[PDB]
Amino acid sequence: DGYSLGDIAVDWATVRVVGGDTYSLNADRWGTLWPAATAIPFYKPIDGQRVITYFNPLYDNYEGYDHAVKVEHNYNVLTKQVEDLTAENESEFGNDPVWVNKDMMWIGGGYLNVIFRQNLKHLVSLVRDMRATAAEGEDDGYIHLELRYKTYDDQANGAVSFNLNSLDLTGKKGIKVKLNSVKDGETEVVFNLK
Amino acid sequence: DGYSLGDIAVDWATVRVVGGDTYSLNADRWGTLWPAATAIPFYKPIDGQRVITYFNPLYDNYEGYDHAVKVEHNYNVLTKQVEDLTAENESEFGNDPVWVNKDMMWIGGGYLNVIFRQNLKHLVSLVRDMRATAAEGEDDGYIHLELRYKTYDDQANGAVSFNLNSLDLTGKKGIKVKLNSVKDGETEVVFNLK
Repeated sequence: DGYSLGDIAVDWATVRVVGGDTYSLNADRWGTLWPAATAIPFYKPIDGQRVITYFNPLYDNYEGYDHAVKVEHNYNVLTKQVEDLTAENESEFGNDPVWVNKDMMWIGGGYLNVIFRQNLKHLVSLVRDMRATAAEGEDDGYIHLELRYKTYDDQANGAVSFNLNSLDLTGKKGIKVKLNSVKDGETEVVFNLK
Repeated sequence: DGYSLGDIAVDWATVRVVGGDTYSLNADRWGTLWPAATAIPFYKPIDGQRVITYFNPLYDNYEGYDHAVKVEHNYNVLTKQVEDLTAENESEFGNDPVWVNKDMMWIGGGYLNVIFRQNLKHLVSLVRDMRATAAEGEDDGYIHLELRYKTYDDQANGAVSFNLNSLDLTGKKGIKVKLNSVKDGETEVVFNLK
């Protein structure tokens, strides 16, 4: 391609472990990234860990990988599943009013990616009401999830990635995510799929 | 805050020119950024230019700015308005089937931000049908836009930012954006606002 050695790029990715301490990154937009070089040789990879990865792209189609790069930073992102909300845990997740305009939420690489302002004592969850009462998805064609934030002893920050591959999107128009906005109360966000 | 000199961060931002070659960045998530230092002293700022900015955060609440930082890179992003589609220009914008899963679109800092895979001979537009026939927004409460891509002499790449402040969101549920997907044909994307 047209790359320079000075150039930097970023993406969110999933770490794939090759052999002991050798790893590749499966990036949402850039695809698979082989670390031909690195500024962090003592980085300990965990299979399935989501990260924000900063890297200098070098080549394309390198030994079965979409790109070879020099990794500069791998900031670990909290990696979680969609959790079923039941009678047993209905009160466990909280619902603090937390969302502002500088928060950002999107679907990439099979995950719901969330960043509250910056990555630089709380519980953040993505839940699905499976209780007897919940017939909301029934009669609209969307999967209904809710993002829940909870504080302990008192301004939200951080980043999280929720694996969405536990859901069945067959005959579904998409996914809906309910947010508790600080100013606007409960609001909906609609993700049409395909 | 808890920053290191080794740390890097990224955001999308709007350049604000202070005096000749001195500038600040108005970042979608991080807020206003003062360049206390830089790795690009010969960078020529243009007021209103949108950029992807890479920077090392240093301080908070520095002289009226939300942060002081060292700027590392400012990759210029194509910056455009929402264009009214009329009888005069109906055929001017094209509609190539272009969208894939590795493309990404979101609203940040008053702009519709689009990146086709990577920033590393085409026309990309965000248009609004103002022709006599268009009564689609009438009777659903959303503003209806369409993202249009066009090639000349034959795989989409790049990044663009569309200013949305020309639109009136009063009594509106949000904005809808129509995409031409390669696999799925015309598809809708829904942005609920507030």
